[PDB]
Amino acid sequence: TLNGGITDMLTELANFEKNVSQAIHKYNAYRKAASVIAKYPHKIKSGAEAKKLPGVGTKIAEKIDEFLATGKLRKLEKIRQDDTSSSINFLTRVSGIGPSAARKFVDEGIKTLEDLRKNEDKLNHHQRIGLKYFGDFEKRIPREEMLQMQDIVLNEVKKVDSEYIATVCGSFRRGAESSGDMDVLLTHPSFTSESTKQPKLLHQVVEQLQKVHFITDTLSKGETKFMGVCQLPSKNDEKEYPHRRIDIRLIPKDQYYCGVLYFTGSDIFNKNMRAHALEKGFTINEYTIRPLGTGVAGEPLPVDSEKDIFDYIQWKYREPKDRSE
DNA sequence: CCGACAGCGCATCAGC
DNA sequence: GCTGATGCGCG
DNA sequence: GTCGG
Ligand SMILES: [Mg+2]
Ligand SMILES: [Mg+2]
Repeated sequence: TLNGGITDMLTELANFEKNVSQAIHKYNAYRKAASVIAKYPHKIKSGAEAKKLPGVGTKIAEKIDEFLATGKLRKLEKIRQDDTSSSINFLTRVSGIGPSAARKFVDEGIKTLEDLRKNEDKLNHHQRIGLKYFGDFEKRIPREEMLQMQDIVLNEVKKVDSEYIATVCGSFRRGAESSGDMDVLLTHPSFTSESTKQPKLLHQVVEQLQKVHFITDTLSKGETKFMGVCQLPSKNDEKEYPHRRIDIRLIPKDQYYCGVLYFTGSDIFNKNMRAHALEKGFTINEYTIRPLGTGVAGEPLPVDSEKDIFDYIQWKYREPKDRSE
């Protein structure tokens, strides 16, 4: 964090554009600049220096000059003073409340944590759970807790069917000392790109984790994606652990490597990599990498490892720990 | 200049 | 009921 | 907001 002040500024601007302006490309532009600067191994002395980096243009360079000179940004000072913008930004911190819902709520005079709490009947299911655990979902998860959680999930999955493979991805797989949530990539040989030889593959696993009181709430749930809440058990007389977000993704077994590449991230790494794929004439999703013809995706290319995907787009392989962008 | 910017699962809603 | 659009979320 | 062509 040699350039922590700058990257914080850019992230705050990114969030303003996403939550308030609803200008998603400006949001992505700011997050790309923040990311490229985050990994720059020198303490930035000027906007001109920063503009040399890809993703940092004239506008951001000027803001960097203002920040370096004064230690702040007037544009952000104003955004902070603005009540509507401040309220909208806050409400979007609740899982399930996006830019649209946030603005609608502020319109109806619902703009604080207290307001949400007394207008629970105006929230959908996801939003109600997000509100319920607002504080807990703010907290990071120490890797030590992530390991305990992995143990529980892997063992319980094995108890349902020894043929399941569960893999913890996200920041955890990238080696992070703390994670925002737990991401689990699930496979079973009965579910491939060719056929689904049995139903409820995800359900069975979700049910088992609920049975042992690990999964506590469900935000959303389909045939291949679960989004919910979980909690480590605590010992006698011990304060309870915070509730944690958990995502579970069931991926066709023969598409494991594209799946694990996707779920490992980071999000910015994925966007950079998929963008590069397009430049190289390929399209990548969590299932396949395909060639682009007219500009139409052709058939899935053969993939036997994460590295095969990197090879297709002519990138040297990067270990998970080097994908934290 | 200006087109493009990654890709997709689940929930909700409008329109039929 | 279904379809398509839109919101929100995941990396 | 930034970039490539
Ligand atoms: Mg995560
Ligand atoms: Mg997650």
